[PDB]
Amino acid sequence: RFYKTLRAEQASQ
Amino acid sequence: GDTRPRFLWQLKFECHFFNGTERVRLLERCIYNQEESVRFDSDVGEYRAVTELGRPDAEYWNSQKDLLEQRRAAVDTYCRHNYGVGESFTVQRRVEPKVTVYPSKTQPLQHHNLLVCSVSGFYPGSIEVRWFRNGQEEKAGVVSTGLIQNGDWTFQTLVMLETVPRSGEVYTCQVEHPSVTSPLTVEWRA
Amino acid sequence: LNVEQSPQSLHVQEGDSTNFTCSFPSSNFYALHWYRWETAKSPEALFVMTLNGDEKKKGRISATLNTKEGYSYLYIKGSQPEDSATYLCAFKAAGNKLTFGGGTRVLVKPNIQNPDPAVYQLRDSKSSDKSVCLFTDFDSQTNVSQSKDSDVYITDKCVLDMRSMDFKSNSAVAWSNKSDFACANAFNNSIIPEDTFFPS
Amino acid sequence: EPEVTQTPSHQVTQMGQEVILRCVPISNHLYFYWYRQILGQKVEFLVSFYNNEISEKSEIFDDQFSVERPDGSNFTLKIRSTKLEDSAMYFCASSRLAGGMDEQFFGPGTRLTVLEDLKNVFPPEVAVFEPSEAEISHTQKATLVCLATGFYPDHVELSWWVNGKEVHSGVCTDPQPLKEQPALNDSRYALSSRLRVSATFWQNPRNHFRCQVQFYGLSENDEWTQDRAKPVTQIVSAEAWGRAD
Amino acid sequence: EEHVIIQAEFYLNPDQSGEFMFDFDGDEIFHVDMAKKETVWRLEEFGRFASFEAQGALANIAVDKANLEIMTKRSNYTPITNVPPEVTVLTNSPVELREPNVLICFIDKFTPPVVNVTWLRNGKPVTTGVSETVFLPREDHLFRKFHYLPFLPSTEDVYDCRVEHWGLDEPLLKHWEFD
Ligand SMILES: *[C@@H]1O[C@H](CO)[C@@H](O)[C@H](O)[C@H]1NC(C)=O
Repeated sequence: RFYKTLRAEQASQ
Repeated sequence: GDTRPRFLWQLKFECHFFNGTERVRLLERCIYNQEESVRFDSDVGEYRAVTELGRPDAEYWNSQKDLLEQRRAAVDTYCRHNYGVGESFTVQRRVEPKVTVYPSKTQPLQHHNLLVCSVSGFYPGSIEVRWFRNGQEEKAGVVSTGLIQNGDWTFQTLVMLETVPRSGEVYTCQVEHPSVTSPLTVEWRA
Repeated sequence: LNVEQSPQSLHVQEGDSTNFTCSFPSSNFYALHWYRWETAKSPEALFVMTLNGDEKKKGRISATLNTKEGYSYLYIKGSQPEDSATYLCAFKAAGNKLTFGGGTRVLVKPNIQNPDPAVYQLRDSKSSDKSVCLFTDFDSQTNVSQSKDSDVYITDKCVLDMRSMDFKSNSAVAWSNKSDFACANAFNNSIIPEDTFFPS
Repeated sequence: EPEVTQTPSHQVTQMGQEVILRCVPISNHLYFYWYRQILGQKVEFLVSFYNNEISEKSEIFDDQFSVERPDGSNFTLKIRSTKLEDSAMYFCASSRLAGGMDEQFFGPGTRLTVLEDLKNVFPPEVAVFEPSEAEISHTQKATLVCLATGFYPDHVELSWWVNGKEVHSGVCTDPQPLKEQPALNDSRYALSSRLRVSATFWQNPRNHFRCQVQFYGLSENDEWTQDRAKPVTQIVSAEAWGRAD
Repeated sequence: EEHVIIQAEFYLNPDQSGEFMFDFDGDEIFHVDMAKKETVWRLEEFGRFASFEAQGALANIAVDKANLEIMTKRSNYTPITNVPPEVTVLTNSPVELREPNVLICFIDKFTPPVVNVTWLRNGKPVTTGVSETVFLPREDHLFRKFHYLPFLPSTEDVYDCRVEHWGLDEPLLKHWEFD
């Protein structure tokens, strides 16, 4: 079983 | 040293578990130069600005319905999943402590002496340390250093008892930990 | 790392329901994508499945997901000829890269109301001596087989939709360099219906 | 309505040469991709790109390929020295979010054909076949048949033009062309198309019918030493007017 | 009954340093070596019972790098206020002569996550057996770090732990000796 990464999102430009 | 100025960005995904996977709360945290700017709280349901700096980010991230529905379901797809992956070696981790009783300084009988009980290399941190004089518990004159996290999935604590030892006295340290079914006992004779 | 789809090609009658499987890894699941890829067009995303057991609907197309077993089922309720496309599935892990399957090439056979099979002769716009044979208006049940000889060329059945007057026609083209080739013996290699009309 | 665009539709290159495949990914997208599909093979990943850097790449990549982001519009894939095996449909994709949880928008594709020698390249010979008089009376409809023959490789875009405007209704072209010599490996192809109109429409002599075929061949910079005409990227057509009889 | 799992990430400029790690109740489950592009399990046992795709972390760091540039400009280039550490030196278990033990150096309550740590046996730097944790998270958004030194206790030998941080003018030196 794999540990999952909560994917980061880019900030407002 | 290095006079150059620094700029720090910290990201944190907190998975709060209450009675296992019964109640779960996700906390997506954005931190710039130790100050938290914006956060996602699963209880809230959308991105919310902590400080003024995080205001354009809470606005933009709430506009993206995909990311928002993705994040709401994350309590199951990410939190509850990662719990199950580790459970056997993380939640259910049991490491038996090494208990040792020794006096602070070799002192003669009828004179003031401090006894030390050292509980070391145990997991989890929940531990119950009790002192006994001659079968009955001694609640008074007890001093604890507190729980120390070693950083290698082990803990340590030192519990002390202020004593005036006498001939017949046989002091004993009782340690209650989930790794053992019956309490651990190490005795010291005066 | 490995995604499989079965079958590679699938033929289904107009109005009939159709389903196709997609097998992907049972671990490290992030997302499962479904793409509709029409001939000469760009593959367009139908579904991006992220939650296990969650069913998604996009018109007559439904999709189910089983992350634990590593399978996904796409369903086309009462399939229309416009659905004739290659349906690809892709598995997304922690990254952004997609691992594609073989893809199920769906061909929706049209319902031919009132079939009138016939073989017609076409004259070239520039030359009178140059001609072409056309087997048309036959129902979806009739198949067009290839030519035995290397000098005679026969194309496969092609569906044309006259959007205006609401009409669908099946057609096949045949031509040969050698003049000892005629319409009556052009499509004879295929199982031609008894009602097939021949002029003069 | 925004789309990932790719130019050209098809491309011919001699073995050993350097090929630059151009793509215009959606303006506001954070991730750009390159995928390829060899005939009778799966769509394989090549490279993913985010914030002027390669995110993920293939084992085959780096040794054989490179990517460049020059302007704030174009994104390009470069094939160092073209191999016979590099002949595939090249897809350029792009996704909006940096978290990858979103769909990937695919380009139309660029069919690259790598040949040992460009001497086998041939443009098509377009011809329009007028409908049968037997069809006009029997069905009360008229089928026009176009024919593009003797072309190599399968770099053909057929289109029907009625009264100077492109038509799609009652139009059907073969998805796959047939080989003129099925025994040969470098055999020339033949493709047929159909255009069905009302009998009264074909009978009007004012109505114009033209079959346009766009071929993707050689360029003016490519060396041509043969006696025959240069098989350059050209449009070959055939026309026919309405016949009243 | 109450447990917390934290996916803690950071990116720091102009140092161009980034770290990704998972934390179960204060203890590091694993981290990602950015240079090697590999998952590094805190206890080798974890690697036998679980797996992790390093790319997920690499993708997140790329975003953190971009997000940092955006926030740096947004704050009108406001730098981080230096917070000096609280160094504490202790042992794995009670000290006993000629019995192998481990000296623990606990660098705590600091920011930014940049520190120069040196173990010193009798004034001379020591490297044999030395191990260390990554920059561990704190509820106040500061950092925790652990430095380890396996050793054999002797009355003659004396140990120290020199810790350099921009928050403090002179390096913190925490001594240790047998009594
Ligand atoms: C660590 O040491 C290097 C080399 O002496 C120095 O450039 C840097 O400023 C030091 N960093 C800290 C945090 O003291």
